[PDB]
Amino acid sequence: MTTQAPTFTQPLQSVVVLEGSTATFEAHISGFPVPEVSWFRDGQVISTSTLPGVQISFSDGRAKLTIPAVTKANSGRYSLKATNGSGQATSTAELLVKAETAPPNFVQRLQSMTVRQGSQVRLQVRVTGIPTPVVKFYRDGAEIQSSLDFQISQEGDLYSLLIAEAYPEDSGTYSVNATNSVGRATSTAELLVQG
Repeated sequence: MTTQAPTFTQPLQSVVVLEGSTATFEAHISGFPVPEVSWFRDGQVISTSTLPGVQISFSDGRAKLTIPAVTKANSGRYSLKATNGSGQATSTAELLVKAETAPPNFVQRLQSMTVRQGSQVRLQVRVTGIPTPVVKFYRDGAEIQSSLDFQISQEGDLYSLLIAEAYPEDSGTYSVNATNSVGRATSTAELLVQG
């Protein structure tokens, strides 16, 4: 129960949290008298006003800072100052907020099919990915340009290559390629038109 400068028995930890999830900075501080605790983020003092919804507690030498819904703006370098009459102790980490992403995933893949001549062929895929993938069609390896009766259309995550009337020359290997900043996915199918 004698005077002792503040010290960090448990310092802060640099954390990578996904946006939308909760984040928590905690630290165990010892020093008599019980030090005063202040939180900081990039030079600005942290309170309920600076960062809304934040929760700060100090119980039994355990200081904790909790952000319920972390956003991209909540990132930066966080510091923790402990102060009494005998000295000052400061621990610092930083919060890294990565936006939620997802590699391209073919919910519905291309299906190889054999049809008669003059029939209507519909090649269809449902692609998911964050950020929204760049979906490109390919015929025998070459990129397909949206022709008139060889049309490529999109509705949300659904992509369709509609052939009005299929002919034997339309036979080949059709493939769709979806790429974004986190991955690449491909689907491939063979089409055969008989006459």
